Amino acid sequence: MGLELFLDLVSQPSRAVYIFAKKNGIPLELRTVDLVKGQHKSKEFLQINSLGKLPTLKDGDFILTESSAILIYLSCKYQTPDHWYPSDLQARARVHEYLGWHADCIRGTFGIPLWVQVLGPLIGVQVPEEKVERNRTAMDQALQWLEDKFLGDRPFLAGQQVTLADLMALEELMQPVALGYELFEGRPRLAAWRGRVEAFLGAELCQEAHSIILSILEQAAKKTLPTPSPEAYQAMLLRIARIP
Amino acid sequence: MGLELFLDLVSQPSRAVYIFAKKNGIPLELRTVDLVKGQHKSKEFLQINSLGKLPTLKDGDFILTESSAILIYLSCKYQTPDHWYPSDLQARARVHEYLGWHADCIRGTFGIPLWVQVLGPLIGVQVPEEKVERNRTAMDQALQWLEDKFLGDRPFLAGQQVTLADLMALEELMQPVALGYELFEGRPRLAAWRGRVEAFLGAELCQEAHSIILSILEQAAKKTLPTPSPEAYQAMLLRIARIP
Ligand SMILES: N[C@@H](CCC(=O)N[C@@H](CS)C(=O)NCC(=O)O)C(=O)O
Ligand SMILES: N[C@@H](CCC(=O)N[C@@H](CS)C(=O)NCC(=O)O)C(=O)O
Repeated sequence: MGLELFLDLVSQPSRAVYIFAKKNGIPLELRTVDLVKGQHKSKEFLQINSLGKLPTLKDGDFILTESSAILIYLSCKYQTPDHWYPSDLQARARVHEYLGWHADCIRGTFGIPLWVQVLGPLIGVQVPEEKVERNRTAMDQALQWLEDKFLGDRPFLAGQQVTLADLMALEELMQPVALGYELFEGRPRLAAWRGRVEAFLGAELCQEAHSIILSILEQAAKKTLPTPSPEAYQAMLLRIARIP
Repeated sequence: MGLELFLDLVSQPSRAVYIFAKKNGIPLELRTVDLVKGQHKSKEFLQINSLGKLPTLKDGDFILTESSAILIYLSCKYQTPDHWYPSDLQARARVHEYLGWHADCIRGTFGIPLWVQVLGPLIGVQVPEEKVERNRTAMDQALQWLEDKFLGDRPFLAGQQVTLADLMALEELMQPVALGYELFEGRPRLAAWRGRVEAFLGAELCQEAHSIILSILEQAAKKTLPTPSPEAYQAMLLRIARIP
């Protein structure tokens, strides 16, 4: 089986998967890949995943990418609790729906702050104020939608109990926070849903799942951060180039 | 049951779903919503889907959005052929993985041309060349990935037979084409994959699923296009504002 999971705990979709696996207690070989360094671009890694993206899971000689795909697969193969990924048609539909919306309106919008504050200047590139602002108004714009649409009255985005949907959302949301953005400030619903999940995941897990990222802003200050490889240097420029 | 599907055949995720339902022959009440007009923003529609996005399906009093979520749900509830959404763990994982990647690298990048050429100017807004270019190089950049990563040797992105993965990709791909972008030009693998799918879907269905969009560029020239409502006008501004 081997079952290895290549990931960097800085990447949020990496934490989401790492957390699910850990909490459900699934044997996994944690394969660290310094993203900031450019290891996911190493010839060796590309031999594992041509896309050079994290996280990617290798079960046997079957390599799979995409936290969602991974998360689901994992959940299935290991028959983890159903509340996680309900077999109920209506219930699972609600999960998928959020994941879809998540990829459209959450992923890629809530990761920008790290670029603006860390990765961006790491290679000398400074993000234009316009986008920096445009980004944040975009964020809360989406935080609200998330709040009264998915969260609404219920306790979770996908329904009545913690679900993959939550693990993704919060992990993705925690990034800006780790940079000093308190998106929960004036959103009791959010704060409460967050506090809820954190509650269900246990301080220990979360306390370690995060660690890396809440420290990063510092290694940034103190220049502990590694110099990106040219292959990562290029990927970085691309991503920054697409921040609207 | 009622089972109604609100959609505009201009939106690609709308076609994808409309096609699947049609091809699998699933009773559905086609509920047209002039996107360009701004009907998906009509107080009435919002009573149906707060997000004001298309397509959305209403089965009973259970309203669900997101083509993927929809597609899957539909496929399940109506026990349509398995090749579509394989129950095989490894096989379904491959689907999900593409859908994930699709939402990241396909959706939102291949729809831009219509904005640049149609919707943009429709409201007086002209898209900057930079982005117009940046966009296309981004497109083929992704078309390639798609080509040698998902399509690779095999006949389909998700595996050996047509799958939701394909229905999404091609429907999303067809847009730029409909505007005059032949993304299949120097990509036999693609063209061939396309030709294959088109083959499996039957000229009739596809000939009607498209119609609307291949004519649009003209109603644009001839000014047949409706004046967007201010609620659509604002939506449009936002989207255009996020074209990097
Ligand atoms: N949709 C994928 C996206 C993965 C992704 O983009 N990961 C980042 C780390 S935060 C990465 O590997 N970036 C480098 C690259 O893709 O070139 C998922 O959520 O699993
Ligand atoms: N991720 C969703 C996106 C749906 C979407 O953005 N649809 C467009 C039509 S092409 C729309 O409704 N735009 C108006 C808006 O969202 O304000 C899906 O693919 O189902």
